[PDB]
Amino acid sequence: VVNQNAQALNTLVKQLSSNFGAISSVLNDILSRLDPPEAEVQIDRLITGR
Amino acid sequence: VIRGDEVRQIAPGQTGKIADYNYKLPDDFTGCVIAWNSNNLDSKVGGNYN
Repeated sequence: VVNQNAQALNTLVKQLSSNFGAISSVLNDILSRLDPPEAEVQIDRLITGR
Repeated sequence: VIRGDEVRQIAPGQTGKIADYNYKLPDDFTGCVIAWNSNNLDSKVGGNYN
């Protein structure tokens, strides 16, 4: 029980590094590199994945 | 009144000098944009500086 809870929590934490089809998995890079009127196409898909 | 190549940059989210510093539309604009050629009536033979 202890190991199965800990592994599930660790896997939940690890999912934050996934890309989900964006150009990068770092939110600050997304908001700084690209333009505001077209950066939302990455933010929404990242939000859906998380 | 706008120079000819600069008509295409009036759209929301688009960048350009008239867009940057004169008149840019909001990102959620709901309306219609209309333009037509006025060389025959606005341009002057020696140049119009008004």
